[PDB]
Amino acid sequence: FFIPLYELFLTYGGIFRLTFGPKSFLIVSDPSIAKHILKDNAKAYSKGILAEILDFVMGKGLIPADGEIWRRRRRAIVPALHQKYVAAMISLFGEASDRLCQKLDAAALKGEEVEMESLFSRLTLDIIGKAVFNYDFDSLTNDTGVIEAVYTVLREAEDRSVDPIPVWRKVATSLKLINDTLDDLIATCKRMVEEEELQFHEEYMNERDPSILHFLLASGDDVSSKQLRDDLMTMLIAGHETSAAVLTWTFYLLTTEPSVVAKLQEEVDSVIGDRFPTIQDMKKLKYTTRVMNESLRLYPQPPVLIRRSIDNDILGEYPIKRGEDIFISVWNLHRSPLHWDDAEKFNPERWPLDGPNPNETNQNFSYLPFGGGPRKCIGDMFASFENVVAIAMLIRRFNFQIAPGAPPVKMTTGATIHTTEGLKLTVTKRTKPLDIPSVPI
Ligand code: HEM
Ligand SMILES: CC1=C(/C=C/C(C)=C/C=C/C(C)=C/C=O)C(C)(C)CCC1
Repeated sequence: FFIPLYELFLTYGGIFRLTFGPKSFLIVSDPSIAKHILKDNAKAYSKGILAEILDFVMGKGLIPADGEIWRRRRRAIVPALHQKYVAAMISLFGEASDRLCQKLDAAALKGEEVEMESLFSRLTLDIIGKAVFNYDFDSLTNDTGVIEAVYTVLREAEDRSVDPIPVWRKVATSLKLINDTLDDLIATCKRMVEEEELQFHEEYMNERDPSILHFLLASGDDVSSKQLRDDLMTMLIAGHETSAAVLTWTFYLLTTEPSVVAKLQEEVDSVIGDRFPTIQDMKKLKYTTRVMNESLRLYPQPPVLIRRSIDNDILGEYPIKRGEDIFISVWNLHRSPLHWDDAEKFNPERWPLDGPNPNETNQNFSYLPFGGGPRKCIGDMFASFENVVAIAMLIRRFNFQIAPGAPPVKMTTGATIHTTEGLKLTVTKRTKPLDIPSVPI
């Protein structure tokens, strides 16, 4: 959908009306206009179509919500992602990534090729399930009805994402299994909170169940079980398929630039060796961060942000009324030749390696990996570190190349940019099994 919008943005500019019959979208590719919609005048907008897409699974979760219900739930959930909790989650990122490395090691020894997209999906599902509501999917190793239920739901969400866009049964069961499973976790976590002796503060975290579900229950907001299930469900959907795509496209991009891989291997060998990364390593893995930054620029998740005007406004210098469906093309902002040198080149050092990490503010909204304004992603640090940990640990241990005769790598976008047929790679060990673990300082 958004691929033709790139050339149309080159011809017709930062804001234009895509009409298809009697319906139309406003297509925004101007960083100034994006900043006006996302941050300066955000009160004039709702999530619009986005809610119609995600409502069946996310209910009253943060992403599709607006108004006071959004404001109250945002204020309750954001404290759960404090620095100590993010620091603890980094251990989880290292454990789960290590379980993936073990699979790649097994395949490497047998000369087997690996389809990385499906594995990255299993890895990021295993991470998000433990981090949010203390569930161990173990989708890296096994398949369960719970796991199959999640993917059924994700397939339906992708269908609802493509449905309102012009081109030029088992769901209800999967929802019931996920919701009942959440109920059991909520129940189990309630007993644990009733029995503990911990005092609640701004950095509250039970070291045995550091999940977001546990923080919320120990805070005592006392909302409905549906509202809590939907908040957890929303974060489960948000934190999963986004990073799965980020890792997939990162490693694809690494196949296209062997000089970046040498630079990345050099950093990871020197900074972490065989270690599980820690919070202190997140600042030290500069080039790894830039590689993630540049991957999210080349392949944003999602490529498009969705709003609907609920009041009069001026976009660029065109007046609009309420009721306009707006699609901010993050893809166009990220690749705009106006605002990027060699915009199609994979170049992690396009931001100075020792300068500030890029965000929507210092890039003046030409770069929105996590959005902007009041609706900005609350998991931006969570996911930023999750992906740095995965990249570093994988690159330390293996060399990846496009597999011979692998299917082509094409984009199939619903809510995230998936590939058409996977990312088939040959994986080769960089360290020998009989080598003593290398711990650098
Ligand atoms: C690479 C990974 C991720 C990317 C690229 C990403 C991207 C985004 C973006 C662009 C938005 C803004 C959407 C909009 O303005 O309509 C958003 C919102 C949100 N994200 Fe993330 N996300 C990621 C991971 C996560 C994780 C790990 C969590 C865990 C809690 C999470 C939870 C949320 C929530 C709850 C919102 C809604 C916030 C609100 O509306 O107040 N996301 N995400
Ligand atoms: C907001 C949001 C999400 C959903 C995005 C959707 C639903 C995108 C649909 C885009 C379309 C219609 C693209 C057409 O080309 C995620 C990924 C669940 C989590 C992160 C933020």
